[PDB]
Amino acid sequence: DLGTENLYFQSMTNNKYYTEENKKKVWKKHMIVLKFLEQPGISEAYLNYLQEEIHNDEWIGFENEFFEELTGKPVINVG
Amino acid sequence: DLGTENLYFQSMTNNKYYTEENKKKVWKKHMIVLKFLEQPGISEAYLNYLQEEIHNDEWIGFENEFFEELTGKPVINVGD
Repeated sequence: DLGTENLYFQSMTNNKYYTEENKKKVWKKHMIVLKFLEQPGISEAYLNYLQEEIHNDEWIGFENEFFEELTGKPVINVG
Repeated sequence: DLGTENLYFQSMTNNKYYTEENKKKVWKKHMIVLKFLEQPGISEAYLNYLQEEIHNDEWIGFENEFFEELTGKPVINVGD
C-alpha cells in the first residue's frame, strides 16, 4: 500500500545481517522465486520491470547483477 | 516451454557452487526481485504460487523457507 517502506528489503542493505545463516536463507528463497518466474506471464512482466529499473539510480552498486538479469545470464557463476 | 529444465536453477543445487562470489550475486539478485514482487498484481500471484508449491515434495529441505514466504515473514533474520 502507498507510502510503506519495505523493512525486509532495507535489512538486506546492511552488512551487519550478511551472515552465513541469512546467505543460506536468501539462496534458498531465491531458488523458490526462480521457479515462480518460470510461470507463464511472470517472466515477461519481470523483464518489463527490469527494462525500467535499470534506469533507476537508486540501484547503485547493482550494475553487474542487473545486466545479467536483463540479458538472461546465469544466476550464478559455475566457473 | 515444454521439456526444458532451468539449468540456472539446477546449478544452485550443487554445493560446489556455493562460493562467496555466488552468495553475493544471489543476495543482490534477490533484492532486485524483491522490488518486483512489490508491483501491483505480482504480490498476489506470488502468494497463489506459494500455496500450490508447498505441497510439492520436490522441495525437500526448503520447509522453513517456504513457510516464511507463505506467511510473510522477514526475508532475513535481523535478531533484535
